[PDB]
Amino acid sequence: GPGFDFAQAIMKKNTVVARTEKGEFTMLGVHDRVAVIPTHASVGETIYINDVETKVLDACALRDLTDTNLEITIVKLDRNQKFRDIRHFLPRYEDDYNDAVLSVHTSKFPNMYIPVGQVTNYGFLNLGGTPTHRILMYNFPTRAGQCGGVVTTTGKVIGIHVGGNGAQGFAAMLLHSYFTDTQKHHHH
Amino acid sequence: GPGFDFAQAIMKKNTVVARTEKGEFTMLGVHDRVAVIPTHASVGETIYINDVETKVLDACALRDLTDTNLEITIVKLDRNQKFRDIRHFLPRYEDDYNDAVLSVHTSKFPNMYIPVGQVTNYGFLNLGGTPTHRILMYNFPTRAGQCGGVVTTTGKVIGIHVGGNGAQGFAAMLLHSYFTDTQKHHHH
Ligand SMILES: *[C@@H](CC(=O)OCC)[C@H](C[C@@H]1CCNC1=O)NC(=O)[C@H](Cc1ccccc1)NC(=O)OCc1ccccc1
Ligand SMILES: *[C@@H](CC(=O)OCC)[C@H](C[C@@H]1CCNC1=O)NC(=O)[C@H](Cc1ccccc1)NC(=O)OCc1ccccc1
Repeated sequence: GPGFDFAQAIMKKNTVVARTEKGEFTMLGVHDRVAVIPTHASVGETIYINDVETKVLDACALRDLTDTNLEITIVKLDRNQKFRDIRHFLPRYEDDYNDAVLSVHTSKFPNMYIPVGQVTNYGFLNLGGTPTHRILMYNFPTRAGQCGGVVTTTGKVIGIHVGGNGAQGFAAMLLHSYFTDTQKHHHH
Repeated sequence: GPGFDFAQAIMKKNTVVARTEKGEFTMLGVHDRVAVIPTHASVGETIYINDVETKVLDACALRDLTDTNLEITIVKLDRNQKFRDIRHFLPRYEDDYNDAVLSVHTSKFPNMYIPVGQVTNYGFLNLGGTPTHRILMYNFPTRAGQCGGVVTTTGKVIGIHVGGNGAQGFAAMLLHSYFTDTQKHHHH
């Protein structure tokens, strides 16, 4: 059955409530002070984390080599506590999955779990008017208030919720290589 | 940890979406064509069950011997399918419980699970102006849309959600003897 225990352990140690000009989002912390949030949350230079105003030291809105929105923004936060490192739970590659759970952590829903069933590598999505790539789809009627929600199976954190049409929900993929230590250049 | 599997098996086989003049409620089916719903759903002589209009053959608004609201209404429904008999999962007596789950099945939330933690035998509640008895309390900020939601621990179905003040949630108890086959008299 659905990996509720795994979902709950991720929610407990690795989510915070984030709030921007656009409202509240579930926020998954990945390692150190690095977390993710859907790009359309429109992150600025400060953000509320569990109602504490917090400096955004870095924010990268991911796009692929076709210059198309992936709907993931990676943020680095000025806070004291480090997130438990969960990069080993991120999938290496695109894939399809069985029996996933969607978990939400907002002020309205501090702890909620939704089995969304089978998750398919969907690809292209016109996301409320923005072309977007690398989308996962599940047949569940997801709602406003669930963006940022964490999509897991047992042992894998696979995406964060970003959209729905009333019948399906859509998550942006998380891939291991989004977060590898690496060597870089000028990005803003 | 929380008995998510048990909660899910109850939701799968024993809940329907019920809709009255007051809106949608999670509805737990108990045995045969007998189900429960919070009294303030204000059940009439027909009700929608999964959007199918359905005759209410009987509705009993439970009150205790002090003539006080228990907030449970037991209904008998004119439908073809029998509910799986779950009376053996109902507690015999009032009690306190650990690590409970609150499960909701409405159109907006067809399948949602919320760990509400410790559940205490609370007693008297002024429920939005109606004196009410035999209430369970959990420290979780429950919301509109969750009434009727099923409160379980592993192996026990213990109540249905009926109220909250923004910080706590309140469920009406379910006791085994509410549903025993019995011999009766004139009740309307
Ligand atoms: C999540 C964000 C939100 O509600 O707004 C501020 C918190 C929301 C979830 C979505 C709404 C209906 N059902 C759902 O599962 N996502 C969106 O509204 C999304 C735009 C957005 C905004 C902020 C952050 C991330 C994304 N737009 C959307 O879902 O449009 C509907 C759609 C989707 C796919 C195909 C066609 C139409
Ligand atoms: C559930 C019913 C509802 O939303 O209305 C139509 C579907 C709702 C849940 C409650 C609302 C805020 N947080 C919650 O967990 N219950 C009530 O609103 C309840 C009256 C009612 C109506 C229909 C069916 C059952 C019960 N009233 C209520 O909760 O009042 C607030 C309160 C509670 C306890 C002490 C003080 C004040």
